[PDB]
Amino acid sequence: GPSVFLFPPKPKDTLMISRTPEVTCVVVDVSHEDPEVKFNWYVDGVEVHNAKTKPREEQYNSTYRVVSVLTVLHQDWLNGKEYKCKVSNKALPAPIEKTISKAKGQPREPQVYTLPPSREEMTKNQVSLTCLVKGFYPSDIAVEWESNGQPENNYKTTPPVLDSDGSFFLYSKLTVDKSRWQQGNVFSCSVMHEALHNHYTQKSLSL
Amino acid sequence: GPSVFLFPPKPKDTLMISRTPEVTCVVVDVSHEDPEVKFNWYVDGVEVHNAKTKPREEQYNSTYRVVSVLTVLHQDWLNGKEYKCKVSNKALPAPIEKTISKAKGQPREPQVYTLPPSREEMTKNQVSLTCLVKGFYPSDIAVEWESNGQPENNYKTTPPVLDSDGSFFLYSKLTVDKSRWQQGNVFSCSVMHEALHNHYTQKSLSL
Ligand SMILES: *[C@@H]1O[C@H](CO[C@@H]2O[C@@H](C)[C@@H](O)[C@@H](O)[C@@H]2O)[C@@H](O[C@@H]2O[C@H](CO)[C@@H](O[C@@H]3O[C@H](CO[C@H]4O[C@H](CO)[C@@H](O)[C@H](O)[C@@H]4O[C@@H]4O[C@H](CO)[C@@H](O[C@@H]5O[C@H](CO)[C@H](O)[C@H](O)[C@H]5O)[C@H](O)[C@H]4NC(C)=O)[C@@H](O)[C@H](O[C@H]4O[C@H](CO)[C@@H](O)[C@H](O)[C@@H]4O[C@@H]4O[C@H](CO)[C@@H](O)[C@H](O)[C@H]4NC(C)=O)[C@@H]3O)[C@H](O)[C@H]2NC(C)=O)[C@H](O)[C@H]1NC(C)=O
Ligand SMILES: *[C@@H]1O[C@H](CO[C@@H]2O[C@@H](C)[C@@H](O)[C@@H](O)[C@@H]2O)[C@@H](O[C@@H]2O[C@H](CO)[C@@H](O[C@@H]3O[C@H](CO[C@H]4O[C@H](CO)[C@@H](O)[C@H](O)[C@@H]4O[C@@H]4O[C@H](CO)[C@@H](O[C@@H]5O[C@H](CO)[C@H](O)[C@H](O)[C@H]5O)[C@H](O)[C@H]4NC(C)=O)[C@@H](O)[C@H](O[C@H]4O[C@H](CO)[C@@H](O)[C@H](O)[C@@H]4O[C@@H]4O[C@H](CO)[C@@H](O)[C@H](O)[C@H]4NC(C)=O)[C@@H]3O)[C@H](O)[C@H]2NC(C)=O)[C@H](O)[C@H]1NC(C)=O
Repeated sequence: GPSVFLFPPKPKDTLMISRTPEVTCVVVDVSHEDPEVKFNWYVDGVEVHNAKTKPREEQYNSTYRVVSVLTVLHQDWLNGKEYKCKVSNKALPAPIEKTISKAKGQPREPQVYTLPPSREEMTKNQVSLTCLVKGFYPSDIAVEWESNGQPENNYKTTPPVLDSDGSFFLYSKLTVDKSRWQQGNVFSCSVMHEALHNHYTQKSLSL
Repeated sequence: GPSVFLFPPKPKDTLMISRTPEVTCVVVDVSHEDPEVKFNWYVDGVEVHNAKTKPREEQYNSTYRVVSVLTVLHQDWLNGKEYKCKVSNKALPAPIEKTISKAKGQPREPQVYTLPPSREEMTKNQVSLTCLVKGFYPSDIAVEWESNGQPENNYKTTPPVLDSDGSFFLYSKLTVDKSRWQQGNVFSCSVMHEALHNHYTQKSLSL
C-alpha cells in the first residue's frame, strides 16, 4: 500500500521572517488501480484549507508520487503548533495520518565559543578553526562561517548531540590555509537559533 | 514476513585483543505463532558454527525479537572478511541473507588535537575541554577521557563526520568544574583506531 512521509521546515526558514517555511507531505507507492489521493491538513487538530497539492507524478517503478505543501506561519511553528497530514486513498483500509511539530520543551539559548587551532596543528599547510555551540534547545539550528563579509565554504558541522543536561551541542570546523590564519585575518562563526536575540549571533576568531 | 538486520562489532572490541568483538544478526517481525528461527553463519562463504542464539524477547506490538551473536576474530574483521547471516523461518518462502564487513579502503591515522576552554567560557561554573580528532579512515573509532589515570564521566563525543577529503573527523567534549581546570590538573583524550600504533594514542591538556 502507499506510504506517507512528512517533512518539517528548514531551521533557517522559521527563524527569518523574509523566508517562507513549509511542511511537506509526500505520498509514495500510489498504485495505478487506485491513483486518486486526497489530502486533509490540520493545525492543532483544526482543519486548514490553504495547502498546495501537486499533480501526481508517475515514477520509474510504475507507482505514483504525490506532494502537498502547507505554508506555515513562523510564529505558529515556533509556538509549537502541530501539523497533521491526513492522506486518503481507495487502496487503504483507513487514511494514513502523520503529525509533526517542533520538539517539545523549553527553548535554551546557545552558547557560542570559538576555539583557535592547536599549536600542534600549525605544522600543517591547513588549520582547523573550531566553533563550539552548546547548551541549546531544541536541536534545530543553522551554523555558518564567513570572513570579511564573504561566506567561507570549506567547513563541516557535526549533527547536534544530546548533552547530559538535556540540551544539545555541536561543533563546526572551518579549514583554512595556515597563511590566511597567520596573516591575522578575521573569521566569524554565525549561529541561527530561535533562543538567540534576533535569532542570530556571530563570534569572531583571529590571531 | 520477518526482517533481518546485521550489525558490526563495536570499534573498541576489534581494536583490543583482550576484548571480544561480535557480529549481531537481529530478526524482528517474528510471529507469536511458531517464533523459532535458525541461523547459518559464513565467513567469506565458509560456514562457521560458534554462534549463539539469545532468548526470545517479545515486543510491545506482539512480535518477537530474536538475536544471534557470532564472535569474530580481530584480524578477520580488520582484514575485511565478509560475514553472512542466513535466517530461515517457516514464514519465509526462501531464507533471508544479509552480509556485512568493515568499510573498504586504506586506513588513515587520526590526528588528535586538544583545545582548551574559550576565554568567554570561563565565566561559567563548568568549562569545556575539547578533543578534535580528524583525518581518520575508516570511521570506526572510540574516544575516552581520563585524568590522574582515572576515567572521567562527564563527556560526550559527536558521531564521525565525513570531511571533504573523504576522511572522517569528530570532536569530543569533556565538561569539568572550572576549579579543576584552574588548579592545573592534566586531562587526557584517549583515541583508539586501527591506523594508530598499538591502536591507541593519548593527548594531554592542562593550564
Ligand atoms: C518507487 O519510487 C519512489 C520514488 O523514488 C524515485 O524513483 C525511483 C524509480 C528510483 O529511481 C529512486 O531512485 C527515486 O528516488 C520511491 O520513493 C521513496 O520511498 C522511500 C520509502 O520506501 C522514501 O524513503 C524515506 O526517505 C525519507 C527521506 O526522504 C528525503 O530524502 C531523500 C534522500 O535521502 C529524498 O530522496 C526524498 O525525496 C526526501 O527528500 C526530502 O524531500 C522533502 C520534501 O520535499 C524536503 O523537505 C522540504 O524541502 C523544501 C526545499 O526543497 C523546504 O525546505 C521545505 O520546508 C521542506 O519541507 C527535503 O529537503 C528533502 N530532503 C533531502 C535530504 O533531500 C526518510 O526520512 C525516510 O526515513 C524514515 O522512514 C523510514 C521508514 O520508511 C525509517 O526507517 C527511517 O529511519 C526514518 O524513520 C522515521 O524517523 C522517525 C523515527 O523515530 C519518525 O519521525 C518517522 O515516523 C520514521 N518513519 C517511519 C515510516 O516510521 C524514508 O527512508 C523515499 O523518500 C522515497 N523517495 C522519494 C523521491 O519520494 C519508492 O519507495 C519506490 N517504490 C518501490 C516499491 O520501489
Ligand atoms: C514491532 O516492534 C519491533 C520492535 O521495535 C522496537 O521495540 C518496541 C517495544 C517499541 O519500543 C518500538 O517503538 C521499537 O522500535 C520492530 O522492530 C524494529 O524493526 C525495524 C524495522 O522495521 C528496525 O529498524 C531498523 O533499525 C536499524 C537500526 O537498529 C539499531 O538502532 C536502533 C536505534 O534506535 C535500535 O532500536 C535497534 O535495536 C538497533 O540497535 C542496535 O542493535 C545492535 C544489535 O545488538 C547493536 O550492535 C551490537 O551491540 C553490542 C553492544 O555494543 C556489541 O557491541 C555487538 O558487538 C554489536 O554488534 C547496536 O549497538 C545497536 N545500535 C544502537 C544505536 O542502539 C536501522 O539501521 C534500520 O534502518 C534500515 O531500514 C530503514 C528503513 O527505512 C532504512 O531507511 C535504513 O537506511 C536501514 O537500512 C538501510 O538499507 C539501505 C540498503 O542497503 C542502505 O541505504 C542504508 O545504509 C541502510 N542502513 C542505514 C543505517 O541507513 C531500521 O531503521 C528496528 O531496529 C527494530 N527495533 C528493534 C528494537 O529491533 C518491528 O519492526 C515492529 N513490527 C512492525 C510490523 O511494525
